[PDB]
Order: sequence, then C-alpha cells, then structure tokens
Amino acid sequence: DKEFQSVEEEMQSTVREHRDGGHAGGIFNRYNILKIQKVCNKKLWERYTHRRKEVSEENHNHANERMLFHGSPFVNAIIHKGFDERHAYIGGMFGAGIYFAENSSKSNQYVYGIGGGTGCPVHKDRSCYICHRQLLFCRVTLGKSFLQFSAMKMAHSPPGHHSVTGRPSVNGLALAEYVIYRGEQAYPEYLITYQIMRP
Ligand SMILES: Cc1nc2c(O)cccc2c(=O)[nH]1
Ligand SMILES: [Zn+2]
Repeated sequence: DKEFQSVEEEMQSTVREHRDGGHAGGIFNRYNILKIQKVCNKKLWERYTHRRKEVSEENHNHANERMLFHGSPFVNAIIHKGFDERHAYIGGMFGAGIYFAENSSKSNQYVYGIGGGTGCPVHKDRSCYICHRQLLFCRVTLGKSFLQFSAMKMAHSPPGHHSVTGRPSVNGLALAEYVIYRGEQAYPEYLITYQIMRP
C-alpha cells in the first residue's frame, strides 16, 4: 500500500539527533516498522470532524489540519476512548494540553513515559532494540495556532486561538511541538508498531 508507505516515509524522514544523546528515546538513526494499522473508530471520527468544522468556521474556513506524531504508554486507551484533556498536566511546557510532534523521534521519547520512563517493561531499557514500540500518527486540527517560543503554562488555548505552536529557539525548544487543549481536536488515525534500530 502507498498509504502505509507514506506513513513509513514520514516516520523515517523526520528522525533527528536529540540533545540528550538518546537518553529518553534511545540511540538510533532509523526504525524497523513492523505494522501500520488504520484506526477506524467512528465515534472518535464524528467527534473530530464536528470540532474540525467548528474550528474551520472560526479560522477563515481553514481547519489548519496537520498529520502529527504522538507518543504515550496509553496509546491503546487513546484508540478506544480518544484523547482526553482531563488527564493533561498543568506543569507542562505549554500547560494542560495534549502534545504532538512533527518529528517521530521526539514522540518516541514519550512511548515509555516522560523522559523515556524506566524504558521497556521486560528489559527496563530506554534504548531497547528488542521490545516492540507503539506510536500514533494523528490528524490534528490546529486552527488559529498561537506561536510561542518560551514556557507558557496555559489551562486552555489563548483567547481567540485553537492551539499553541511551540517554535524552536536558541535557549528554548530544539524541535517544534503542537499543543491542543480539547481531546476532540485530534484523531488517532494510524497505530504504528515498530522498533528502534541499532546504528
Ligand atoms: C506525552 C507526549 N509529550 C510530547 C511532548 O511534550 C512534546 C512532543 C511530543 C510529545 C508526545 O508525542 N507525547
Ligand atoms: Zn525491551
């Protein structure tokens, strides 16, 4: 399939050399994609498209839809129940929102928890090349996105906006990140099962 080839391409081409030297996500340059499953949750799709239309009508008929990565130990809970802002932490860089990356390697750092947690459950390795990892390639409605460089502890989107775009800066972020404050503003379209590969 050319659809799954595009997802595989997006996943491999957006890998970057991280500042922590592979402490959180692991030491790799490439992945071994094992499976790409299309998520068909009609209840989550109706929630997404209805909010997408709302945002579109509030942003000059433009949803500002982007395909972004999301890493989390609760990926299986998200494909069934959806994204939930009620579980979001106020302590986050851009506050109590749901965070997404345009770089697959950035989202990979969150697959086993914040900062890679303790790593894989069986070997307790953040750089495990054996254990199968799971990422989400989500359809995210950004709408009128608020451009921010430094920390901004938000509870909701800034007034008149629908999301926060974290842009890279010298003292701040190394890579971009996108924050929504409503669970229905994202749809977990693809479930990617993969492994990080030894360089
Ligand atoms: C839990 C989580 N956090 C992220 C982040 O803070 C920034 C960018 C991406 C992510 C992500 O994919 N998952
Ligand atoms: Zn392992």
